[PDB]
Amino acid sequence: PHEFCSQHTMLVKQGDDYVYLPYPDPSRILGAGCFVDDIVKTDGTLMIERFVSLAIDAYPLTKHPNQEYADVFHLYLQYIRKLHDELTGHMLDMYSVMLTNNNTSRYWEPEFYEAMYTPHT
Amino acid sequence: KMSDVKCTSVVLLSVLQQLRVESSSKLWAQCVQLHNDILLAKDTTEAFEKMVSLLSVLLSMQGAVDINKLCE
Amino acid sequence: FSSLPSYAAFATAQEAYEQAVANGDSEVVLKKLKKSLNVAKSEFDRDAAMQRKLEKMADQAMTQMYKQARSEDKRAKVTSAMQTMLFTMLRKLDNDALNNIINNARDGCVPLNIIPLTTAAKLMVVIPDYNTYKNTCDGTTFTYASALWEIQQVVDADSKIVQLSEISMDNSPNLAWPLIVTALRA
Amino acid sequence: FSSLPSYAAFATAQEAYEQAVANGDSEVVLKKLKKSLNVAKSEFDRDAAMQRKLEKMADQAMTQMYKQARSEDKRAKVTSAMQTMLFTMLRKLDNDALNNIINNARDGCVPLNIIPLTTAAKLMVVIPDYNTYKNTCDGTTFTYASALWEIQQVVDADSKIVQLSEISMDNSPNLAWPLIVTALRAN
RNA sequence: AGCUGCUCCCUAGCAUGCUACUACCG
RNA sequence: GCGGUAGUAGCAUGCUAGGGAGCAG
Repeated sequence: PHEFCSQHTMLVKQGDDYVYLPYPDPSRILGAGCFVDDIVKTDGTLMIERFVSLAIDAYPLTKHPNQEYADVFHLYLQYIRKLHDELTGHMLDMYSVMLTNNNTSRYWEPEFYEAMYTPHT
Repeated sequence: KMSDVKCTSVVLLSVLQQLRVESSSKLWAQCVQLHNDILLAKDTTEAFEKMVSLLSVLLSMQGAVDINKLCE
Repeated sequence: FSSLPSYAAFATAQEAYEQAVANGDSEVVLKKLKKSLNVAKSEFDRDAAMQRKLEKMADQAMTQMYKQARSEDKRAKVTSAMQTMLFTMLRKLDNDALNNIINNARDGCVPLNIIPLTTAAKLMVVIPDYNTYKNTCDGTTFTYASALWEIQQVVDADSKIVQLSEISMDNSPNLAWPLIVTALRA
Repeated sequence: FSSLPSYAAFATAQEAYEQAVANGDSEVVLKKLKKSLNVAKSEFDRDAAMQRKLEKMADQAMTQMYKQARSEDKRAKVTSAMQTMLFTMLRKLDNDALNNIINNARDGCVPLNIIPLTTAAKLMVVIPDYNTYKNTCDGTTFTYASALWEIQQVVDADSKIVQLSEISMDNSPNLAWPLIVTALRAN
């Protein structure tokens, strides 16, 4: 369908078969990235989860025929990575020993997002 | 490029707000109206006209030491 | 985890069992090496786990205190960082129209009202001194905001109309210098 | 977790154990002194673990009763507040004319909308534009709702006073322009 | 300064379940 | 050498509660 709850639909080959997936309107996502309410996002080096969820919403743009779309996804990824990096750098100086186990690296690998669209949960 | 001037407008309006400019309904109304129109503007030049038209408002009062910020 | 005291005991028991199962000795001797090594694992994890919990508490405390600090940090400096970011974006944006009035205002050319755009419509600016005027007021056309304005009603701080022609460096040291100029666009 | 009848049994059994172990005597010695870490500590398992749960449960009971107490406190506070609000609200209205129009009801029930319309003691009107003002509370007194109202005290959006003189046709583009006019019930 | 709905993350707690080794009886 | 009752630490599930954030109408 052309549009529903402000989502577009796209038929993508997920492995062996074909499935309908909803991708949003990129401008909306970008805007949500750029404009916020003070402390939020401003110094987002404490707010990564915002971007986690946002990327979740913007995954299907990966499978898209047109170009810049998937570039939005990769942009969010690399931004998350830079965020965590410059975060750890500050936290090290703040004290003198980085954290023991972050386990946050999974957040910037694509597969974890893909899991959010597959019939087994 | 136009994104630059738009975001600039946003920041500037936020500043005006911080300066308590909303204590005069006429002024605040003109400002908000200008800012809105900017954000919907789709040419390159009319944007700048409205932009300077706005910025004048900040130029009015003497709360923002201009020379100090002009330290480059 | 390694340098722990209980790890010394666990290491001793493990090495002793290693030597015993290497020599392939009796069964009655390992009855200790089992009842003396199981305990090592017992008297050992019941302390590697306990320090481990503290080792997670340290994290989930530091990772909180950090953001708690930089939070109130950023909610201390808005009406300061905001302005400098603004002017940074200005300088980067680069529009001669703007820079003109911005420099003018570093000088003193403060407008007492909104800059209009209608071909008619009035404009009221301020001028501190002579050269400002000479650098700006040229005949009866006014060049402001990189725009052409028609000079119509000069008046000094005594709120009295003053003759345009009278304005010149010679007799200027006699004027209520905050001059209020009014004009209209082209 | 220190002064218990199980602790003393532990201490004395362990003392006899140390004694007859430094003796290093019989196998019956080993039996009767392993029946110590094996029989004199079951009591020390129970009463030195059960008694650890008694404290936990008593203290959570204490904290929940604290929370319930503070809760019911807030209840009393808010009900006092709203009672005060009610009692102070009515203390501004009991003009006899209200009672009068009540007595005129065939039943004693009247539609709400007409109570303040007829019985209020002060009217406030909000005006957008000049022509509109002209077509209503122009002049120093006017009429409305079959009654006579007199103007006094007029403010603006910025909530600053303004006199009737300034309200010209061409001075109007100089004001926060949706004015508030407060008028009084003239007899 | 709302009504819902979905989603992620963090934390606690309970209980289960399970694991095993340590202690009592068969 | 097995079976039943007591510990430990670990693991799994789940359930509750608590807290943060985002999207849709």
